[PDB]
Amino acid sequence: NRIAILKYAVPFSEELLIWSDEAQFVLTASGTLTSKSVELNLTTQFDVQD
Amino acid sequence: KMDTNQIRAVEPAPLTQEVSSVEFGGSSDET
Repeated sequence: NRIAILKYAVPFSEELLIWSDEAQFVLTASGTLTSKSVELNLTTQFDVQD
Repeated sequence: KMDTNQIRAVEPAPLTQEVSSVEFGGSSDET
């Protein structure tokens, strides 16, 4: 609901953190990534900057 | 895993092809 551009992404292992100014995301798949099971969740709301 | 679960429930059918053939009778000749 808020058009947030994506600036920083840090891959660990099974999750990819997406960081945009007011909203942060986790990209986790389970098993293979494989598009159908790609998933995203809005975890935190803290502020990052350019 | 909503996308993976639902796509597994799609299950389209293969429907292999099937064809038949023509027939001719012939005639019997008199005189």
